[PDB]
Amino acid sequence: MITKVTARNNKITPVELLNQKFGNKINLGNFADAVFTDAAFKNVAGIANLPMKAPVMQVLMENCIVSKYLKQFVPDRSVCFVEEGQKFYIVLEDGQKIEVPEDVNKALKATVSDVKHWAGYLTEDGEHVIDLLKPAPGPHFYVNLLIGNRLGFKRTLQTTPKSVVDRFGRGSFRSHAATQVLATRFDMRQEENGFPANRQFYLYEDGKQIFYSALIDDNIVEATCKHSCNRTVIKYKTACNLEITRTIFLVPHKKGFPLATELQRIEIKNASDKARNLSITYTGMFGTGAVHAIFEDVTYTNVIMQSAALYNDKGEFIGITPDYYPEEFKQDTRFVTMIVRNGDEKSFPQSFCTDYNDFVGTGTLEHPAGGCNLNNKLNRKGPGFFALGAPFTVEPGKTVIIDTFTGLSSSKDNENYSDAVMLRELDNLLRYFEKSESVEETLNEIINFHENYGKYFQFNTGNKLFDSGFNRNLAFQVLYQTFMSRSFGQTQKGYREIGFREIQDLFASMYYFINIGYQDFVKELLFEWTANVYKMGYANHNFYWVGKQPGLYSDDSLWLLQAYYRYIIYTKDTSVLNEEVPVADGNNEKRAVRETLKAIIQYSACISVGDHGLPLLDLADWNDCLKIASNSIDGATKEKLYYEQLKKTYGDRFMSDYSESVMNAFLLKLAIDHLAEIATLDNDTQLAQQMSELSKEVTDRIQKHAWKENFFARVLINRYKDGSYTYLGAKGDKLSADPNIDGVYFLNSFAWSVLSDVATDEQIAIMVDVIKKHLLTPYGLRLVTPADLNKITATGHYFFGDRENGAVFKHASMMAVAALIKAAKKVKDNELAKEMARIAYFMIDLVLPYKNLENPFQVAGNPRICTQYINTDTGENIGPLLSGTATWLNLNLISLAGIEYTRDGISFNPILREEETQLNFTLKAPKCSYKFSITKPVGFARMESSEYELFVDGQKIDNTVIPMYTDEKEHIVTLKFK
Amino acid sequence: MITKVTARNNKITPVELLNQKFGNKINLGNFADAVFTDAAFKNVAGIANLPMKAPVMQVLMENCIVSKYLKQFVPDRSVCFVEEGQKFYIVLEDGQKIEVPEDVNKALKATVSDVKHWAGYLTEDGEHVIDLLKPAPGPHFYVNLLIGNRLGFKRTLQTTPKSVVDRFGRGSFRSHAATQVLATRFDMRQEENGFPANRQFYLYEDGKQIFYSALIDDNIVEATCKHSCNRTVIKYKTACNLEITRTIFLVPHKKGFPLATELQRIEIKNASDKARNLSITYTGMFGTGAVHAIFEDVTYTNVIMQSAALYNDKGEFIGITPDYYPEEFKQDTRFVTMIVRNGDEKSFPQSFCTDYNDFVGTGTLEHPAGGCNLNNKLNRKGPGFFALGAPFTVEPGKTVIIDTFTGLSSSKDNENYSDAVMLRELDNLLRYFEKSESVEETLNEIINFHENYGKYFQFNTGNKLFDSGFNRNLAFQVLYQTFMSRSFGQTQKGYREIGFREIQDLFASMYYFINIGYQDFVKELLFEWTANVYKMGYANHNFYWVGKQPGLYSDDSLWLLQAYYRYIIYTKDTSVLNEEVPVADGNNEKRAVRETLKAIIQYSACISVGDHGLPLLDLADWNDCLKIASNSIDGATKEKLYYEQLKKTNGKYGDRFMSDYSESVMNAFLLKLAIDHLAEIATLDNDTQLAQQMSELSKEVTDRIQKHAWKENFFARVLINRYKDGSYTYLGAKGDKLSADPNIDGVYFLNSFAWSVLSDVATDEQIAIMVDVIKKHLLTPYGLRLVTPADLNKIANDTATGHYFFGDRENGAVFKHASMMAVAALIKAAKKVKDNELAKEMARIAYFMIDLVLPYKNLENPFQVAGNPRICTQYINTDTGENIGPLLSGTATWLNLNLISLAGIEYTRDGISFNPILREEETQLNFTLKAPKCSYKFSITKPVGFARMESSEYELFVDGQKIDNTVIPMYTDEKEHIVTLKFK
Ligand SMILES: [Cl-]
Ligand SMILES: [Cl-]
Ligand SMILES: [Cl-]
Ligand SMILES: [Cl-]
Ligand SMILES: [Cl-]
Ligand SMILES: [Cl-]
Repeated sequence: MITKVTARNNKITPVELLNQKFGNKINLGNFADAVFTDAAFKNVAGIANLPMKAPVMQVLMENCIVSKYLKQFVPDRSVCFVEEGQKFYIVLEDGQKIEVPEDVNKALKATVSDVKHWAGYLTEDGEHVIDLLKPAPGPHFYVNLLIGNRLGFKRTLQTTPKSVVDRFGRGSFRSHAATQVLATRFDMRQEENGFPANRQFYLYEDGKQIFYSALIDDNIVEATCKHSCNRTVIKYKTACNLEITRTIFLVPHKKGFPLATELQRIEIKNASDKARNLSITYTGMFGTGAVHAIFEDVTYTNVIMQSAALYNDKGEFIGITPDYYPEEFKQDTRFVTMIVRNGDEKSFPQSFCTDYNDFVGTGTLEHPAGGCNLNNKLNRKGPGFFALGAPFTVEPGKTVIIDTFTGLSSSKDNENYSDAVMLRELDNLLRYFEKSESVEETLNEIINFHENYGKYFQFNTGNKLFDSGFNRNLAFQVLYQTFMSRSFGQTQKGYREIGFREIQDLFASMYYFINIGYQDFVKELLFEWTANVYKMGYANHNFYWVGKQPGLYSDDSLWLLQAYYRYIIYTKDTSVLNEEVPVADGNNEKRAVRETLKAIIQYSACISVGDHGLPLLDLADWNDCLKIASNSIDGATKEKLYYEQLKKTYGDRFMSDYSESVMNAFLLKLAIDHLAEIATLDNDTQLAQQMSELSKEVTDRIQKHAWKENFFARVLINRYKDGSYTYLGAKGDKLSADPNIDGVYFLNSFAWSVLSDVATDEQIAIMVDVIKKHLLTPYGLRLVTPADLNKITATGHYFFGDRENGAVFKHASMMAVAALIKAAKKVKDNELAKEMARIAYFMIDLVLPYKNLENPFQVAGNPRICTQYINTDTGENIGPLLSGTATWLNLNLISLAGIEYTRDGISFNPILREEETQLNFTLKAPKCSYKFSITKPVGFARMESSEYELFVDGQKIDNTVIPMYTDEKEHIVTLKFK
Repeated sequence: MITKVTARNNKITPVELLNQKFGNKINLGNFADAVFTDAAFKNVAGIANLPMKAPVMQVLMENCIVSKYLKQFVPDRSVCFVEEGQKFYIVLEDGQKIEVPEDVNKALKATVSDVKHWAGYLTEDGEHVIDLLKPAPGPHFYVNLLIGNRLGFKRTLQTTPKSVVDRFGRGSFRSHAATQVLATRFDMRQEENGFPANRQFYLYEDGKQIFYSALIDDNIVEATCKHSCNRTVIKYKTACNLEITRTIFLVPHKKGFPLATELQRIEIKNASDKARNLSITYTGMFGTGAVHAIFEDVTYTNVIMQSAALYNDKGEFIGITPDYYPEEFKQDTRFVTMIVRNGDEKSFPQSFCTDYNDFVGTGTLEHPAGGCNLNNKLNRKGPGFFALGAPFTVEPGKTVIIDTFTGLSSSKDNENYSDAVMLRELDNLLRYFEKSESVEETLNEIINFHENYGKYFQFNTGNKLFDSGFNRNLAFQVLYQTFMSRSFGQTQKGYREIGFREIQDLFASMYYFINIGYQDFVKELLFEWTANVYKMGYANHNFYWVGKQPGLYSDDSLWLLQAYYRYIIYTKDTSVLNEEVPVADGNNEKRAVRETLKAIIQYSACISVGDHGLPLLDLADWNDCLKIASNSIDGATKEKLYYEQLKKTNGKYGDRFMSDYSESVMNAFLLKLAIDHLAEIATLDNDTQLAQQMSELSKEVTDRIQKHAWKENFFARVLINRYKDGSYTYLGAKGDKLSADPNIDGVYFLNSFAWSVLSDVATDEQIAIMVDVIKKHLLTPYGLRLVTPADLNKIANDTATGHYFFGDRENGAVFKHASMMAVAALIKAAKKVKDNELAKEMARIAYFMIDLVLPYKNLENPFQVAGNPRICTQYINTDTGENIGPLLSGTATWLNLNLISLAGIEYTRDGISFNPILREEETQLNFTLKAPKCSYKFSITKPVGFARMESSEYELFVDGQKIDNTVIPMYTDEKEHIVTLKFK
């Protein structure tokens, strides 16, 4: 009787209906916008010929003049606005073209003025300038990510502060782990990361509110946000002629500082001919220490704390701290302080509120009723809401500066901890920043540290958006992910530990740290990860202060050999192999890095193998949503069963019918090759020979049992005596959920068969054909083809296009691009190479953040930060902002530029775009420098198949391995393809 | 170097500083208010002579005129406003008394106008009338609780809908368990139970916003909320002369209805001389099915759903449902519909929005930029925000009615479930409510069901606030807690299962249900609880669809005998004992109720006992924050160890389970009572052998307690057996050596006293002694606290620290539930003890404690005491006197029992044992009492002073026959019986 129509099942869209109605009467262009005028969807109001997709109608319908005019026609008639000439006209299905009245025309003209830049634009330095009134392409588009700096201090990974900042400065701020300084919000909308008050302030004049930092009213004439590397600057101009600048950054750690401090500087310039007496109220919400109790017992979170006030030596109020009763929430101590700088004079706040209800009173957060006159009452309960007040006079043409310091001290950086330690550290912070210029100097330390950091690799091309995008923005993101893994962002808000696997981030950032003198830090990290390997060779799946989930996932330890291979090959520092690092098993057991690397290979090569001598899948490997195994087991559980098996009968096979992971075999084969080269370089001929032979034995196992006519299988299945299911991931697996596709195909089977150097040239060609047929979509390379794994009872969680139901997972797509690039350099068939390169560049174009500003309202994403996946139904780039995408994009762009590090130096083999005639970049090495220049005619060119000349400091060279020089001089490398 | 000053400090308060400065210069009256004018606390601005405590200064400082005036004096100098005549003056420390300017005087006069009623007031019917501008005494004060009605349908406990509504209609709404219909919010503030948009709407005129249901602006002239039993009515009058009425209630279940529906009716009357063309936009946020993912993965919650639109037979849009991909979130289906009634004609909404960002756009939720012209775009993603729009014209003097229906259908009430079932059920709902008067009729069904429900017991005294407070409000709360246990309220928002123990609620509500013909329902509940007892006699600690945590807590099964004793004694229905109910062990095993009650007693009396033959404490008993035991065990774990012990011993089932585990004295009292109960039941069932057996076992247990648990001062709480040392022997009396207060020898638990008397173990000499101890150490100016300070770290495995500041919860609060159990004991003793002076004193303490718990009294001094004037709260902070939530606790249940006990009603085998204990100042008490097959009118008169039947001269008559013993039979002649008691 009643009918249901879903958003996806709805037939025509508004724009398609507009075309059906007006397509043969006016030129609609190729972009238009429209909305249905009624709940039944029979008519549309639209606007024609836009320069790109944009929600123009929704911005128009905010205008009162325009909605009144349309009301004469809508909802009972369809309509389209057209600028046919330079006046606007309204057009009806009945042919009429009516000139709209002058005020409607003024408003339409103004609305459609700057549509090309509604999502903002990028400066030449890669910074995102955003208008605060314009709509958002999506919830991650207008977001920036900040990070502190604890390099050279205790426990860098675990103690580096981090925050998220949107275009109005909203969001939140953390110290160690998921410790909240400013309150995170866990609610319905992705846009709401923080409690709304966080970082916001009000200005008053004569008892009247005239400004709120997060409300654009008629008093605001200009309002812009600029997101840069590790700071955000938000600028306003009011009609009363004030110029307000908010600058937000995290303080780099110094001796004696709190573990975490966020600095917001507020500059207020009076651009008028008269002095003005104003007051500022600065607001925010401290995070609770009892995060779980937010869901389970909110009253608890409130009663366990009370507000407290801070006073200096002269009895002057300076700030607020939330005081906790339970000892478990007393190991961190939060604070907020404000300094008002009026020329010479510095002063502190004169009033405060610590109760949200008294502050808002009868009004709202945008217009609080108790916001000017603060009651100075310390709240006996939480939550830790604060409001700090101060009056001040700004003389004509002059500026007053308000510096706020918000932060946390912690036992994690201090022995014998109490709140006394916070008080000392806060004093150190405030003394260090007594001078006004002290803040500008630190901001410039930050800017310069990051500019310096990126100089490991600089592109210098005819495209400043790409250059700045890689040279600054991507460099920063790969730094960020080295410290933060996947643990914090706009929509990453829950507690996450560091994934053993996510040592991948170090694959890219390594070279950056080494080249600004932090080689010991990279060493530190290798060792921290190495301490999470058990004697038997498996790894803790996660660790933070301490490791957990021992050998839960089969792949983890294998990643470590790539990290070490990368470090040792680059620095030649073999001494790392003799280091005695704790084993994850505990006691006080230590083991030489060398013997650990041998144990990891032995676990996957000899012990935890299946019927075909390939590594066991266990619960799962890299692919987390591939859960099959009938009664998988831990590494600890396996260890105990392994030793009983040995009694009932070290290094022999653990017997079982468990499935085998082909991906792991590829990781293993690569790991072994890596160890061989390492041994050779370490002058250990026996280990090098042993591993070299083991590499051949594993290659033959894969080639014989995993190549399935079409593709490398993903999983080998051994538990059906039946022979009913034998493998998954190639033709004849009998597991497809698409009738048009025989078999299931995983992108990583291809990617790792090439990255491990197992696939022959004929097999690569074959797999590339399959990929073009079935994994390549108009939005890139999807992870897997549709599968029916129920045959070995879980249903899907996602509509088509999202995540595991057919998305382009950009991290996996970049691992596949790495394989394509590697193959394009080596395969004999130049035509195959050309095509693999085309695919690589096609996929890179879909991932480069800056390109999200071409068609931002369809593609969304974030123009400075890589996002996780592309919805294959809409093309939208979907968060989170932290993923393996940035790491592998970085590696890939450097690979395309031709840089690969080997034992004898740099193997130089660039693959440029067909249309490029020139590529230039600079490269730092620890004890030298390089300038590279590559020229070629239009068309596909590579060293394996084109004529070329290579010069190093003007001397023609036949050897394409360029040595790592140590003379501290800049070396000119020139490559001319004929 | 830097100094820290917490909110808890010994510094002078603002009011005390005001007194120090102005006390000898102006009359400050009895009450004043003040605030510090600066962050250093050196000066105050205040106002003198208020009729009660109130945040008058804070309300004044909202006024722009007044804060400007004060700025001439503050912050550098102190000040006090004083009214002299009809003019206001400002007074300085330097004596000057300055007349304030006329606009400041206008504003001060208006502010201080109605200060006595700033927290609202109660109608004679016990309804709370609240002004929407005035401040809140606390986060639970302005809150109402609503409930559906699934009586006579499947699984009543688990399927009854419930919602919470504050004075602006904010909050949320649930179906089964913690299934959200409208979205709950889990954030920093206790005031924020729901997503802000829930239940709110906007009115437009000529494309201009003129009204928002949750914003009081200059256009609003009056704005009032009325909270009644199971509905809330919110009224507004605008300056443009509209009268808006919002009525909110939950729909009682009917055949074919959705499992949960909330109805909000919006009436808009044009009180002007011209027609007006308006439109309404009705908003809200559907709850997600993926609650955990709100913390763990918010993007997930968004992508797993999309919006969908609903259309009737004529292709007319009627509403929105959120459509889910994953099967796990497709077993419930939510909807929202709106009907606009303009006289005879009904119409449906003409537009919608399902995207919060498009709706708010450039503005805010209070003033949305996209709120008038809705884009009609179905959102491909969540969250399930909705906005429904409709234009309408209201003629002069006429009213239009907008009915909204929000709800959920579920597989939990339907086999072979799909969203098609929702569509059918929604159609049944909309057909049933086609006629305008259909809504008023259902509201009246609700009003009348509750008025009828309360007629089990009606007080008719010279105090309407007390009468309505007990007769309607408390009746309702005890109903609510029978269905909801402790699972939902303003600040109870997480998932909670039903505690075996919380069958206590049925102790009070039982009689109410029976007396409106729902005796089977009470029977159903007894049986549902009985199915969670295992063969061996222990119980699942929690159950919802299914039971869990088998014999985790030692007390649970013991409560069941009180429920049955209460049912059987009242109805005489012994047939319940032959009923075959499933055992919690599963298979298809059933057992007779009779043998289960025997198994419970055997478990605690014979099997799970310690060295002194008293029941084991195990992990814990009633007191959850009493965790000690070195390596406690489950009942299932115990069972398995018990059967191997019997093998390695040649034992007989029923022998003792051997261990050094501690014993619970509270459980011994529960046991002793349980056994007495079983004896009386057997006697009534004509089972003379069981009755004799239990009577003897009651004596044997009484001697064990009396010999091993009485410790010169008090009954111990716990007996400790694991120290060969003899280093610690007991906890809960003098010489236990476990006090954390140097001034107190020993630790004293309120429940040791309470249950020693409720079980009838304590002698008269022991009661006198314990009452002395209680007056010394447990009685505070804010009532009876649960326990005295203890140092349990000496005997626990842990090294636990406290979580609470002094006064809150386990650090010294008055837990009102425990205080009401102690008052029950005081009342029982006051009736029986030989010493009349002791009785008099116990009765004073009882009434003193009841006065601190009666909700209506929270409106005397509301801004210190807070609470809620219609609903009992959980505890009183012993530092401030504030009544703190949640709104659901054992307090209401035991308050109900206690007030009925004081009125003199106790049910026994021979009928009603009538022994009233009136207040000293009362000269008269009247009430009516329903019984299943008769009725009673009671009248009691006495002179001023303490009076009781054990020690005063009196006459007692029944219709006109003198009674000499206290017993009034339960008549069955369907007539009203007049009972008169005259104390001389
Ligand atoms: Cl994969
Ligand atoms: Cl994110
Ligand atoms: Cl990822
Ligand atoms: Cl207790
Ligand atoms: Cl509550
Ligand atoms: Cl309780």
